Amino acid sequence: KLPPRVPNLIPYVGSFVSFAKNPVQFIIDNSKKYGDVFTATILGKEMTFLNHPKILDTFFKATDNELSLRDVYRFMRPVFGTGVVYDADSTERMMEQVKFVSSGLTTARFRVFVDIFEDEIAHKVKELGPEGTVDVAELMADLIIFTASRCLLGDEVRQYLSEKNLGKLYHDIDDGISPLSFFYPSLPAPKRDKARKAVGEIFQELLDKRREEHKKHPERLLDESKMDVVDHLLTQKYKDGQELTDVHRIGILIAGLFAGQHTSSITSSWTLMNVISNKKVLEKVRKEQEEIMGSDKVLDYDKVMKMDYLEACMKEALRMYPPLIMIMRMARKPRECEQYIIPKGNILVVSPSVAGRCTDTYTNPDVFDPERLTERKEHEKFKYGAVPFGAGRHKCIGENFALLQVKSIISILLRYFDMEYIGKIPDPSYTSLVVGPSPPTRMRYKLRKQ
Ligand SMILES: CC[C@@H]([C@H](C)O)n1ncn(-c2ccc(N3CCN(c4ccc(OC[C@@H]5CO[C@@](Cn6cncn6)(c6ccc(F)cc6F)C5)cc4)CC3)cc2)c1=O
Ligand code: HEM
Ligand SMILES: [Ca+2]
Ligand SMILES: [Ca+2]
Repeated sequence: KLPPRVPNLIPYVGSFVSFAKNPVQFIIDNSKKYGDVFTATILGKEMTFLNHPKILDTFFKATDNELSLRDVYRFMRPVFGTGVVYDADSTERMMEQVKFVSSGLTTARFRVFVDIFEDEIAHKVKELGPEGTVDVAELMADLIIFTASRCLLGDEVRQYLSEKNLGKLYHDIDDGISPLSFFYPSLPAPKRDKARKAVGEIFQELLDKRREEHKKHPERLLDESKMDVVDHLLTQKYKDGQELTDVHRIGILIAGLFAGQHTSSITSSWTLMNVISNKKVLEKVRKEQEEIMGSDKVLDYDKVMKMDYLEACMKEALRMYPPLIMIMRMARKPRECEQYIIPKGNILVVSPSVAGRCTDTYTNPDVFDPERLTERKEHEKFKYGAVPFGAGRHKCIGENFALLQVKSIISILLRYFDMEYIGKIPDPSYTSLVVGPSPPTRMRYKLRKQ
């Protein structure tokens, strides 16, 4: 029959209050009370939490006409744009648009991306000086504004960042997104909308300029190392032959940038903080760096590909502090889950955060221990033991780019600086759509070469 329910505090509002304090502890506590599968009413939505790795196969492999992503993420429409990704006309159109972004994330582009990271960090160290203190979360966000933008859109974007305040516009859009919008997609957000329109105008101009650059220098279209997402959007069509609109191209780029920034800056923050705060982990990370770097003075792709221990450190931060804490779908048909049937219209929920603290999978889950993955392989105990990037048909298409960006940034920063974190590693703050550490996140730095 139906899964057990979390008793409602009030009708309609349901369990919103305990939920919004800490959605992760809400799921944990209620798992303990009600088991692997339970339902809560939350601001009018029937939400059915799936809380053990064991049962997740049917969730991750269902077709979009059974478990719809578009029904639950459509709320992002005022950020991304009408007709884009989860507001696309169909599952099919969404998948095609996602492929246009994946199409600028090639090996050839990754070799160039390393150079971009080196270049932006070198600019940034001029601000930072020989020593100081800096907020970790801000530093990473600031770096990734410039790196993600240039990686996805090309170098032509940088003059807008440097001269037309584009980075402030991003913040205006992105602080304009409340997680509450998931329940109330029509919440007014006029500052967000003003900024989104401004970025729209700038990106329209970037498209217009690229078009005539394609005329002046069509060889660009033949060089895989110089082809970016803007180039692919300007020269591709849907499979059925329908051309894209410039409004669709703008929205895809904004969606791509949004994806390319927040989850990465947050992950590089939690990763760096935990690395520099743990003497044994820092030793190993630096020993690995010194071996891979050898006599060379700058990074390249092949070097990053060898940073296995640093990668493990990132995965361990992803276990502990996954930035997307809830993966959702709407049930378009009733769904069997173990002994239960989950009603049509219910929203099924999987939490990477809950999974990462599951003590059936992880021993001492509150401890940052990259060796739990590299030596003890604790993630491998279940097919869905670790799902920070999703799984199945909708698994993150950005995973390798995020790995590259975060490993590269943390590698280059280490090369430049000794760094120590000030204070206790914070708790996550659940006030934002993409979850990051509670501010402030400060560290001291000092340059390693006079
Ligand atoms: C602050 C007021 C406060 C008051 C005081 O209570 N409050 N306090 C607490 N709560 C509260 C807390 C939690 C919630 N829930 C938490 C879960 N939320 C949620 C839903 C969907 C999300 O999906 C984002 C999609 C998936 O993938 C992305 C991202 N991405 C993928 N890779 C890289 N980036 C993506 C994909 C493709 C693209 F191309 C682009 C993209 F971006 C976008 C993320 C999060 C909603 C419900 C609700 C309310 C409050 O309301
Ligand atoms: C550490 C960084 C990141 C994490 C933790 C992350 C996590 C996720 C997760 C969980 C999903 C699955 C959402 C769902 O099934 O409901 C996802 C989907 C996606 N991510 Fe990421 N992501 C990261 C970086 C990126 C980057 C860099 C990009 C692009 C440049 C990107 C683009 C996407 C896209 C386009 C999807 C949609 C796939 C689909 O619906 O078919 N992500 N990511
Ligand atoms: Ca409650
Ligand atoms: Ca779960």
